Order: sequence, then C-alpha cells, then structure tokens
Amino acid sequence: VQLLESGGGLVQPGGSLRLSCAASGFTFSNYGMSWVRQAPGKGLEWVASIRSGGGRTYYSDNVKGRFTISRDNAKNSLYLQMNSLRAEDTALYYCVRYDHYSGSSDYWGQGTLVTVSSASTKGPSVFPLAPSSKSTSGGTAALGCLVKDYFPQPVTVSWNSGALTSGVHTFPAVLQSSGLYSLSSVVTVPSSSLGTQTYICNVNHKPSNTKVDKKVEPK
Amino acid sequence: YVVMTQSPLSLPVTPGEPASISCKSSQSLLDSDGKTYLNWLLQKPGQSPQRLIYLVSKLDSGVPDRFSGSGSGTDFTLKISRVEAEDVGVYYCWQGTHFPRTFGQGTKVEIKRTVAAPSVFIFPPSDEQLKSGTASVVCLLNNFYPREAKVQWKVDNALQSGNSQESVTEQDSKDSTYSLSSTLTLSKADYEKHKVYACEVTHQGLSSPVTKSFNRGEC
Amino acid sequence: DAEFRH
Repeated sequence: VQLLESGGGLVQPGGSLRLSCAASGFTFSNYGMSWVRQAPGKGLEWVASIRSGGGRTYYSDNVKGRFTISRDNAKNSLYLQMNSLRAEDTALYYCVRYDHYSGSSDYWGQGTLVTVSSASTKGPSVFPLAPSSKSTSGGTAALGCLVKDYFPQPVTVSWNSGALTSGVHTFPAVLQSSGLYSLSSVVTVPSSSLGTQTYICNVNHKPSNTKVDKKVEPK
Repeated sequence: YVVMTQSPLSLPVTPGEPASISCKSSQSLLDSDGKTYLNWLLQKPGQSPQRLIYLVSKLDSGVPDRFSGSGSGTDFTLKISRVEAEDVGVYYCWQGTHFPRTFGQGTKVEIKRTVAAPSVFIFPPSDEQLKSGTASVVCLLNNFYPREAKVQWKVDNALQSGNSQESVTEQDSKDSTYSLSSTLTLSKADYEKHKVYACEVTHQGLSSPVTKSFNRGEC
Repeated sequence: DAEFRH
C-alpha cells in the first residue's frame, strides 16, 4: 500500500496550487480518502475528505470555498485544488486512506510541502565538510556537507546514492534571520577508509531544480 | 468542535519501564451505533504517521502487544507496558465519532538511556565558500545524551555573539542519542582577521568542558 | 473519519 503525494511547492499569497496523490497496492475505488495537514513543528489538522461513492466531499471550516478535493479512479489518483492560498495554509499535506473495515483512517502518505510566501525561490550552495585530523583517539573520522542559503523547504541528502546510510545524521534545517534555510549532513566513517573510500553527498532541492552531488575529500 | 486534550505533552521514560498517555475529549465519543471511535497513531523521527490503535483497544497490523488502549466516554489511555528505544516519537489520539475529525496536540515520548558524552568535531570553511566571500565554521556534537548541551564559539579567545546557529536531531530510534551541529558564520574578511577558532562544549557526560579548535591558514 | 459513515 503506497500513497505518493506530489505538487507541493512555493506559491505567493492569493496564489493557486494543485496537489496529487498516486495510490497503489489496494483497490482505490473502494476507499474514502482525505487530505490532512501538518504545519512544521505543530500538530495534525484534517483538511478535506471524499467518499468512494457519489463524489461526495467534506471540508474543514478553514478551507471552505477555497479548496476542492476530487478523485480519478481510473488513474487511482486523489487531487486537492487549492485557491486563494494564505500564509496560514503553509504545511506538509498528507494523503490519507480511510479504512471502513476498522472505522478509522489507516495509511498516510509521505506528504508534500506547501509554502505560501512572497519570498523568492533560492537554490542552495553545497559545501564540503572535509575530514581533517585525527579526528579521534580511536580511529573514527567525521565528514559531511553544508547545504547553505536555500528557500523554500525541503532539501534531501543521501550519501553515495543511498549506499552509505550507517552513521549518517542529516540535521533539521535552521531558518536564518534572512529568511533562508541552511542545513548540514554528516557521517562518521573509519579513519582507514579515507584513503580509499569515496564519499559523495547527493543534495536535492526540487523547488529550485537543484541537483548536486558533492565529493568530500580530506584536507 | 470536539477538542482532544492529551497529557502529558512530554513523557520521558526509562527503557523497560511502563508509560501512559491520557486522551480526553470535550464530548463523549460513544456513537449512536454503539461504537466508540477513538484512535492512536505514532509519528517517529523523520517518518509518516502510522496507526497503532483503533476502536479504543484494537491493535493494528504489526503493532507489538506491549501497546494497549482503554477508556470510554470522554476518557482514554494508551499504555506501553515496557518502553523500547523504537517507541520514541510523538503520539497522537484522534476521534472518528464526530464531524469534523479532531486530533490531540501530541505527546513526545523521550527515552532516558545512559548518559553519553558527545564526540566533538570542528570543521574549517571550504575554499569553495571562501571564494564566494563568506566563511562558515561547523562544530559537530555526535551521539550524546541527554539533550541539554552548551556550545560557545571563541575566536582568538573572544566569546562570540549573534553569529552562530545550531540544529539538533530528534532522539535516535536505535541508540536514543542526539546530535548537534553548530555553525559560526563570518565574512571572509572578518574570518581572515583572526587565527584561532574554537568551539567549547559543556555537557553532563564530559569530565570537563571540551574545546576543539584549529588555526586559520592551513585551516 | 465520521464523514465516511452516517
């Protein structure tokens, strides 16, 4: 069972946006679906629901007259058309399945992020955090990538195209005074690997079409 | 309309020990069909929400039986008999009896593992960034517990103010530690007026305050 | 959730 949302991004206040949820792994036409949102650092708020029958819909008071939920059963897709967007609508938007057999919502998607702001898109700069010396008395080296000055969220980081996941910490972004974000991603590796093993951080900032693979070498 | 109130909002618990979360509704969740639609989900670090419990006490797929739910009317409780490191995250209750759907505020469970001192690493700015006119110095605190950690920057022994930011990871699901990234940012010019850059770490796990430093030029 | 019943 998979719910994959797309369509989130940066939009100006009063602007419009159209979200999609591609569903798989179950008979889509048989299930009621909903959109539920989570503003960063905050709780869960129901946004809209659509039944499996009759195209019947329901909206939270906050979005009445502005949002339209719909579905295409032939494409196994859920949609949320968002108009007259406000700063207060900025959130991660989740596709969520209603399980009528248990009388409750079960599966959540991964969410797609909507940012409503008059601020400009900016792509990040990616800088190496080079493993120096020693760094530890015990044969461990730390290296990483600094992803600096971007907007809006989100940015993703992987190491060696997903092969390297052990000892990886990607930090939550910090919102800087300027309105721009920065983050870092680090990994601890054996000191002895530095000579032979290649380390590359793969940075993705989709809102700016930015894709960067940065090789991190010592010294 | 139906307000969901959880308590406590923060729940530190020693692993192996039980934990309880209270969930109270402003109106009875007994539906006219005789069922009580109270549910519990968990949102782990960096993950989508996953359902734990529906209809007050029913375990969802794959959920360990150390989880249990009870209650009626307006009064409900999630219990974890023996908390495991993998139980860390934010727990939400929500009601499916009354339209519209409402969630509780969330309860963040924290695991109280043994004290772990941070491994401290300092990173001089990249020549890439220096070329761009700015200079970021990163101090990394890796895998520590508890969360409270004091980080101060010193440049030629002068305590810095207003030019640093820090980010902290969520408590790790596997080893229950935190990690911290502190970034000090200067103009290249300012950065080049000094030699010694130091980050000083104070933490309950350290035998004494720890300083990691380097000298600029062969930085 | 209640919207799917009734």
